Order: sequence, then C-alpha cells, then structure tokens
Amino acid sequence: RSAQDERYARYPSLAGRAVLITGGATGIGASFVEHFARQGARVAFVDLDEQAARALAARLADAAHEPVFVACDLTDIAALRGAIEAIRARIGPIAALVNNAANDVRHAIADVTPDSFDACIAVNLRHQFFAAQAVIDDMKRLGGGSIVNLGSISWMLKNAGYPVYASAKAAVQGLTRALARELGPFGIRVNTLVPGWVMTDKQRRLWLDDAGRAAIKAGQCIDAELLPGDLARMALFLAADDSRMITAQDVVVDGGWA
Amino acid sequence: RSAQDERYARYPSLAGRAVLITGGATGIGASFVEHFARQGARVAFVDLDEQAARALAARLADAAHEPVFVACDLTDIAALRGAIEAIRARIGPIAALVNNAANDVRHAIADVTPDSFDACIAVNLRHQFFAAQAVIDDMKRLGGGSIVNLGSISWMLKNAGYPVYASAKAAVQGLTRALARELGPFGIRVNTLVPGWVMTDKQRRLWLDDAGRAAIKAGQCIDAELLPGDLARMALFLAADDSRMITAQDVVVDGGWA
Ligand SMILES: NC(=O)C1=CN([C@@H]2O[C@H](COP(=O)(O)OP(=O)(O)OC[C@H]3O[C@@H](n4cnc5c(N)ncnc54)[C@H](O)[C@@H]3O)[C@@H](O)[C@H]2O)C=CC1
Ligand SMILES: NC(=O)C1=CN([C@@H]2O[C@H](COP(=O)(O)OP(=O)(O)OC[C@H]3O[C@@H](n4cnc5c(N)ncnc54)[C@H](O)[C@@H]3O)[C@@H](O)[C@H]2O)C=CC1
Repeated sequence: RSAQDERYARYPSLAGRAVLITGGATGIGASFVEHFARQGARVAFVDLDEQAARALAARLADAAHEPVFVACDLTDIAALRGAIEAIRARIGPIAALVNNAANDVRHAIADVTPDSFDACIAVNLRHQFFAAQAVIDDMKRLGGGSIVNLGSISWMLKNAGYPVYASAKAAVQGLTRALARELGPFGIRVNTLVPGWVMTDKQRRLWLDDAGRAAIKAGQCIDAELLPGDLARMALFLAADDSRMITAQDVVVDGGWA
Repeated sequence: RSAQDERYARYPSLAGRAVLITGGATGIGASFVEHFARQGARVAFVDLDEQAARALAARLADAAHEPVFVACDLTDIAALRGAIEAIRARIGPIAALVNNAANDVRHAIADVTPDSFDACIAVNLRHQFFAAQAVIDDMKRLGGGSIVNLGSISWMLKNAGYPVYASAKAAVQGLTRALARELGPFGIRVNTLVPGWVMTDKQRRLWLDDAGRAAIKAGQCIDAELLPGDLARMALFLAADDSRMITAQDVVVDGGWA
C-alpha cells in the first residue's frame, strides 16, 4: 500500500505524535489516517460513517498505535467539542489537526434556501474553525503545533454547480491566514492544503468517466492520476517538524491544473 | 548541523540520485548541497566562489558521495553549458536541478543602463532557463525529474531598491509555469521555491540590523529566524518521489510574511 511504500519519506518527529483528523473514515481523510498511523503517530479521527471507520481502524491495528475513532456529526458543534475532549482523554494533547471533512453536493443558484446555505457552510467551513478552536490550548502548551485546513481548486477553476460550496472553500483561505497570524506567536502553523481532482474510491466508482479523464488530461500539466497518497504525504510534511516555518500558505497538490 | 538532525525526514528516493545545484557554494545554495549530500544524493554544483566551494565539498567529503564542483560564471551561457557537461560526464544524467544562483545588488531606477539591466537578468533569470534547457533530455530519458527554480518574496512585498531584480524574480513564475506545461507530459515537475528573508551568513553580516529585525517580526507570522535548512528541506521534498504530482507551484517558505 502507498502509505507503506519504502520509496517515500519517513518523518521521525511524527512517531508518537498526537494527530486528529476530521472526516477520516473514507476518501482522502482515510488516506490521512493510514499515512499518519504508518508513520507511528497516535491518530484519532471523527466521522459519521461508522462502518467504514471501524474497518479502517481495524486495518490499522498493527500500527504502533491503533487509530482511535469517535463518531460525530461535525455540523453539531457541541458534539464536535465532546468528541474532541473524548479523543484528548485517549491520545493526549493534540499536536496536529487535519480539518478534512466536507460535502460538495451540487446545487443550482435558484434552489438554495437559507437553511441549505447554512448547512453547506456548516459542513464545509464552520467545523474547521471550531475544531481548531478546541485544540489551540493543547498546541500552545506543547510549544507549537500544525493545523492543516482542506481547501479546493473548485473555486480557483470557477466551477459551476455549487456556489455555496465554492464560497465555503474560498473562505478557508481567510480562516487559515487569520489563524496563522494569531497563532504563529505560539509556534502554531496554519496552512491550507488544496487538492486537485483526487481519485478516491468514491470518485472512481461514481464520477470518473471518459469525459472526466479527458478533462483531467487537458487541465493537469502531468498526465497521471492524482491519488489520495499524493495529498497524504504533503500533510505528513506539513504536520512534521520539517515544515516549522511554513505557515499561512495555500499548498496545492493538483498535477498543475489550477 | 541541521542537515544531519535526526528529527528530520530521510527521503529514500534521493539515495544515489544525481542532483545539480547552481550557486551552491554559499548561502542557501550551500545548504541545498549539504542537505542533498546528507540524504545520500550524488550532488554536483557550480559557482564563481571557488574557495568557498572547495571548502564546502571537502567538508562534505564524508557523505555517501563527495559533491562534485565545477567553477563557472553563469552569466556566460557557453561556460554554464560546459560546466553542466563536465558534471554529466562525472555523475551521469541529471535527475533533479535546483536553479539557485542570484545577485540582489541594489540599484536606483535612474542608474540602470542597458548593460546593467542585461547583467541583472543574466545573473538572476537567464541561467535558470538555460540550465533547465540543458537537463531536459536527461530527465526525459530517465522517465521524469524535478526542476526547482528559486523565486523571491521581494517583489511580492513590493520592495523598493532593486526594480530589475524584482522583475527577474517575478519572471521565474512564468518560466516555471511554461516549463511545467511543456515538460509535464514527460514526468518532469517544475516548481518555484520562494524563500522569505533567510538568515544566511551574508544576510547577517550585510543586511540585518535593528530595522530589519523589526520588519521581520511584524511581517512574519512566526517570530523566529528563517534558516537555510527551512528552504533546503522543502527542496528535498520537491526533488524526492514524494512530490510526484506537485508542479507549476509557488512554494513559499517564509514564516507567513508574503
Ligand atoms: N477530487 C477530490 O476528492 C477533492 C477533495 N477536496 C477536499 O479534500 C477533502 C476530502 O475530499 P473527499 O475525500 O473527496 O471527500 P468525501 O466526501 O469523499 O469524504 C468526506 C469524509 O468526511 C465525512 N463527512 C461528511 N460530512 C460529515 C459530517 N457532518 N460529519 C462528520 N463527517 C462527515 C464523510 O463521511 C467522509 O468520510 C475535502 O475537504 C474536499 O473538499 C477538494 C478538491 C478535490
Ligand atoms: N537569502 C534570502 O533572504 C532570500 C533568497 N532568495 C533567493 O534564494 C536564492 C539563494 O539566495 P542567497 O543564498 O541569499 O544568495 P547569495 O547571493 O548569498 O549566494 C548566491 C550564490 O550563487 C553564486 N553566484 C552569484 N552570481 C553568480 C554567477 N554569475 N555565477 C556563478 N555563481 C554565482 C554566488 O557565488 C553564491 O554562492 C536566490 O535565488 C535568491 O534570489 C529570495 C528571497 C530572500
């Protein structure tokens, strides 16, 4: 598996490091969970998909630390805070946070309601703020930390089909930069990690067809598949000591598309 | 030494890899040489500064491969190509290129002449194109490669004091993006690596005073010194297999300033 490929880096500073990943049960989040666990980190993740989450954690029980799973709905901030506190009691103070969960469900401009606007913000942006809010004091006490906010090239390409989603993901830029200014005095880096079109299992099974492949080939500079591992490795570097002075950045891993 | 600090990553794919660095005798270039040497790469570098270059190579003579040095003035394209060919004859096809050499000497708008304009472009931009031109066939034949072009945050901050330098450094964006598009079909990544104000020896002795220290602290999000190793570790990642789908980027390592 890509997270155990011997050609790729090993990051000694991740061993035993407490790492929290949201939306970790499937897709890129699952790749984050697997990569960090195989680096020796003490992983925990939250998600609504319990069956996928339990199977992921069981796959990774031979890691140095079996990943901790707590189920919660990230649109419920009280539940999110309760889950993080429960996680802290099991893995100790949080040293790295990957704000990954999202929902890119399509919506036409004419159909958006105030409630559906709010739901999109809640699932794509709001939880990134409150997850970070809940971990700052741990990272301050540790003498530093790393927060990785998942962005998107969707709004950079000016994709139609989901204008509130594009707004929510562009908003991550402002979130990252505002947190980076305030938290940098404490050794806390905050960065936006921006994926291109990643071939998650869901994207392969539901959305990749001939026109998709042709769009990828014309857009990307490199005619190859962007994989979850390409994003996971970048997150490892951003959470490791190796990137101590990288903060407030939009770190794009997309084959040269956007 | 930062390049041998056990807390940082080891990149297995760099072992034995032929890596060429321009302006590698001092400052950040020397840190590039040192880092790639300590990762086990087969390093070669060019520079005008022969005394510093021989000392740097001799000091790294206990690495897996002693870095190869060939002297040249990179503003002379024939000398640059000949130096690269001398290097190829010793370490074989080039797998990775770090285009680092530069000269940021200050100049009043009113004092620039046609010749002084051309020399600024020659030492700051032109050699990046031609060193890239001289390694592309190697990278094609190897099935891929990585070209790292050194940019600057100076033009991003709109610094006064050296307008042709600022032009040359902004020009690296177009160079990187144009090559990335043309060379991506061959598995060649091209990225701009953008340092902040890095505390090289030359920067401390010549440019860092109380004024500079105040600007750094107000500008950077993280109130700590940016060091050459911060940039070198990013270059290691960009040249290693771990960054196979990162191309056409402006990779900024600057403590959150620009
Ligand atoms: N081609 C791609 O996959 C793209 C990825 N991104 C971003 O990368 C990150 C992950 O991408 P994907 O894996 O493709 O997303 P995905 O939709 O396939 O998976 C999201 C995961 O978060 C969980 N999730 C969704 N809503 C939740 C909620 N209220 N509460 C708890 N968990 C919830 C989900 O169960 C899921 O496991 C996202 O932030 C996405 O916006 C953006 C650019 C392209
Ligand atoms: N150190 C900093 O604060 C910043 C660095 N940069 C960029 O990072 C890269 C390295 O920066 P520094 O180490 O500070 O530069 P530097 O001026 O201290 O060293 C440049 C090295 O290249 C060699 N060099 C200069 N002209 C040459 C020529 N015709 N022929 C052969 N060799 C030549 C020099 O001998 C030197 O060893 C540069 O491309 C620079 O523009 C940009 C942002 C700030």
